[PDB]
Amino acid sequence: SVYDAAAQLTADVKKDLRDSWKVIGSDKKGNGVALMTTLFADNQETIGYFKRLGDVSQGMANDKLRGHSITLMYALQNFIDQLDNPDDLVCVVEKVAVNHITRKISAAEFGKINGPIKKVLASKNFGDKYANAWAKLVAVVQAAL
Amino acid sequence: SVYDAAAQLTADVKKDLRDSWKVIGSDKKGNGVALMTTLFADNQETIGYFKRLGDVSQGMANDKLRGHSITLMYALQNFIDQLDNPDDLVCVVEKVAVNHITRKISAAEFGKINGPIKKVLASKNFGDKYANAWAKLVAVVQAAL
Ligand code: HEM
Ligand code: HEM
Repeated sequence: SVYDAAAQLTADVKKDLRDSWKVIGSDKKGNGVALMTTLFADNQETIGYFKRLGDVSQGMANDKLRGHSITLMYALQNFIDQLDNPDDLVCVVEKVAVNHITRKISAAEFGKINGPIKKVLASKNFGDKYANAWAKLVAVVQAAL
Repeated sequence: SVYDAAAQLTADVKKDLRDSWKVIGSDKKGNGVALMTTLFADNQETIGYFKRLGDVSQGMANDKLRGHSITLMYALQNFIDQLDNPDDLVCVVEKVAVNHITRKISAAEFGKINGPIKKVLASKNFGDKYANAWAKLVAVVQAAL
């Protein structure tokens, strides 16, 4: 299942992920927090999963939130670095999914991160072409949930 | 406290962490697994915490262990990248600590990673000078458990 979703990561899709990531991933703190704040803004309900973070409206100034956002970017950094070896990409995606399964986060719920990503990509001038590429990466994780 | 431990990361200590990581962090999969396998060999008692990984003796062949080992290396990557800003290094360390606290991993238990790190370092021509620099870093996390 996860392997089949990985099959969707074609040569062109991978090229767009590595290219857009060369920019998005150059500022993990900034872009990471931008992602989380956009998620909470567009889907206020997802906040119910982050009670441990406290006052998330403080954004960047919130140490717990900032700490979480930076760590999230390194998960994506991990996935991007494993794009050329489906075997490693899968074992890594399944590792990440473990804790989200325990948190009772469905695939549909996880998919809500697509909007935030699309917006963050556009702030850097990356059109739908890149947005679709990333939706395919998120789909690999969703296949594991 | 974690804040006083982070202050222990002096100029030369940070330089030694960067120089050694430049080599170690080159092969995250290889060194990551060597690290986990050495831990299980020198401290069989810690194996009980990794029941989910299955037969840990399979090493590289065990997909779960490989997924875990790689991800671990990205956590170290994260720490290294935050050495410039103590504030960010702290929120990132406390973040990682959370799940370990939930697993009831004590500071003393966590410190057992120092042995494996020293060995991997030596296998790459990095002696006591660097092993101690990493022990300092590890202590930062120990101060948050
Ligand atoms: C691009 C997608 C995402 C990535 C790469 C990602 C990555 C991570 C990582 C690496 C962690 C830290 C390790 C762990 O505890 O599992 C984490 C924590 C967490 N994630 Fe995800 N995540 C993503 C999306 C989401 C979404 C959409 C939700 C829920 C709406 C979610 C909820 C959580 C929660 C509740 C935590 C714990 C936060 C805390 O209390 O510190 N994640 N995630
Ligand atoms: C360099 C030292 C270490 C670092 C940076 C580190 C980092 C991590 C990371 C990033 C994860 C994945 C995310 C999560 O589930 O929280 C993890 C999982 C875990 N860590 Fe640590 N860890 C280290 C040492 C240890 C030690 C010494 C133990 C045990 C004595 C330990 C026990 C665990 C366990 C049981 C898991 C869950 C594995 C699973 O079920 O997949 N860790 N660690």
